[PDB]
Amino acid sequence: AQYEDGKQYTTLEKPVAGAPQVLEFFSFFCPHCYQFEEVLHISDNVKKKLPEGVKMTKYHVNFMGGDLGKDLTQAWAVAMALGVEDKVTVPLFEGVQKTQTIRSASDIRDVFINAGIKGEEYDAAWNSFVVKSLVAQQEKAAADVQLRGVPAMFVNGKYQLNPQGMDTSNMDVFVQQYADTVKYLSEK
Repeated sequence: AQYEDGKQYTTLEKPVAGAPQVLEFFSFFCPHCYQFEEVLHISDNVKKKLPEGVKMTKYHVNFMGGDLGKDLTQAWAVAMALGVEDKVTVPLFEGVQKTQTIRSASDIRDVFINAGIKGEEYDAAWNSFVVKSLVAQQEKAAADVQLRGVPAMFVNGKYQLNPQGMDTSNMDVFVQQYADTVKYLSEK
C-alpha cells in the first residue's frame, strides 16, 4: 500500500474514546516543535487539508524541562482558557529556545503581559480551577498513550503519525506529505 500500518503511521492498541479528530502534543523545549510552529506551520497546513470545522487540539507535556516544563503546561492551560494561543506560542518558543530568557514562572508571565494579556487576568487564570482542569486534561491525554516523545500527532484516538521516514530535503514537500497522511488517517 501507499500508506502502510507500521510505516507512515501506527494503529494504537487502545483507541481513546472521545478523542478529537486531531490531537497534537508538543513542548516549548522541543526543537522540532519550534520548527513545526514557526517554519512549517504544521497545524495550519493540516487544518487546510481536513474538512471545515473539524476539532483540532494541541496540548503541552511535562516531560521536558523539569520544573519549568511543568510551569509551561500550566501556562499553556492559561493560553487555552483565555484563547490567546496565537499571541503567545512564538514568544514562548523564542523565550525558551532562542533568547533563553524564560527561566522562571515570572518570565513566562512577562511573555503574556507583553502580548497584551492584563496581569490581573493572567494571575486569575493561572490560579483558577478551570486551568487546573485543563492541566489535568493535558496530562491525562498524554498518559493515555504513555507519551515519550514530541512532536506527536494522533488521529481520531486511533493512529499515530510517523514522520521519521518522510523525505526532508524539501520543507514544503514534507509538510504536504504530513498533511496528506493526516487526511488519509482521518478518512479511515
